[PDB]
Amino acid sequence: LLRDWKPENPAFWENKGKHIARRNLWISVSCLLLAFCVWMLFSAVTVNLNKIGFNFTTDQLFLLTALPSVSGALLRVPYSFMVPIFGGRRWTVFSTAILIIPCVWLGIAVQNPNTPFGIFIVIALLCGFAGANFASSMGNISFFFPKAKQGSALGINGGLGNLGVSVMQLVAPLVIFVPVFAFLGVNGVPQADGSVMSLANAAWIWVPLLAIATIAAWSGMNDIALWLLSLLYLATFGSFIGFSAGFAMLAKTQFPDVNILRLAFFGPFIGAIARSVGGAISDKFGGVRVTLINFIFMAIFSALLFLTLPGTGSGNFIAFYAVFMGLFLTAGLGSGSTFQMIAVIFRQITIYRVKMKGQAHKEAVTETAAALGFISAIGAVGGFFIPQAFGMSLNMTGSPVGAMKVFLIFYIVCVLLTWLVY
Repeated sequence: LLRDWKPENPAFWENKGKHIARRNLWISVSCLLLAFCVWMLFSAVTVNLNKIGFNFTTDQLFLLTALPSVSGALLRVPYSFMVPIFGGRRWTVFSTAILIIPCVWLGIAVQNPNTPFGIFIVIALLCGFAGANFASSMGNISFFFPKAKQGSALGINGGLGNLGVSVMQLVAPLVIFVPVFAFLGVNGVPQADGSVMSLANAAWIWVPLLAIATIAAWSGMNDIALWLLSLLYLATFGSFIGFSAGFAMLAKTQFPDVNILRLAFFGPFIGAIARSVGGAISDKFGGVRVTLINFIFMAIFSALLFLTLPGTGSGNFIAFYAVFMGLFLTAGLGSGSTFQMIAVIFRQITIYRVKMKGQAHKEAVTETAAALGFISAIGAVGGFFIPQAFGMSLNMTGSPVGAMKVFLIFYIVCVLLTWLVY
């Protein structure tokens, strides 16, 4: 617990602040990366479910992937209010450790083929908790920095939490296939290639990780003492997770033959780098300028992607996966850009309007870190919208399309709306 935090006296900073902040940064991402790992597990799990006992409709499966964001976006609200009640140390542990329960429970469900969908829904929701682990970690790493590095720092906390989805999607398809846990009696299905798929392994390698990090949060982590702008973030980040979630599912329903999980990780891994340097690009080379050029690419790829499917064009996958990388890159920058915009928009407002109308560089740095609540809570509604779109289309129709089209009109409408405030 800290008492005398003066981030802003260059000396306090140079000879101290820039040692503790840089430490607490390095723990916050851990407790985040991992949290995103957990949040988006029904990415790869939902795919491989049926290659075991399970036979869930491909509408149920999308839903599974789509369900975390429901509990996640609701929770993203209260989670802002948490650090300020319990602080950076204490909270970052609870909200991290609380995460083992669904993880363990899912390795368990998945090991039991006669286990009904309802249970997965409970689990899916319990995974959405890990999604709210960003309203906090965002509104916490702020008070560790000047307003000078409040930008860069929020960005490195930002774009490495989202590195988490990608890091699991590369890892968790792979550990299914090594008997890491069978010393616990974890069961598996012997595969065609003649190697056991043990799917609990995608849900259990997180456990120890989680624990180590929630123990690191228990050490080196310490404490301290216009609803439209959100609609854009939704557009530019809901696409990141929305496509992170209900994508690999989608590359199954379109190219059932490709071994997707071997390649789906790259999408977010692209889009995570893309969220990041997409604030520095936004500063030292534009800002509002970007978001449009950007949106008018999403729009592009959004439309384009109609071409790469089994029927319309030749069913080309190495086209489908080409384009989705576009869709990540883009959906990536903007989330970092319409986040940074939102931030100084909000810095200005409450620095200016509140202190020039009427300590404002106090009721604003600690207020920006708040208004990040509503924005990201809303901004996570995309990855419910998305996979659930896809699922539903494929249900009542038989294809994407009626999903791909609402997304298309989305970008357009957006590419359009930003012009009106240009």
